[PDB]
Amino acid sequence: RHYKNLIERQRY
Repeated sequence: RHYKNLIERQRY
């Protein structure tokens, strides 16, 4: 269901 990592990390 995709990897939200993309944001999950940019917000870190």
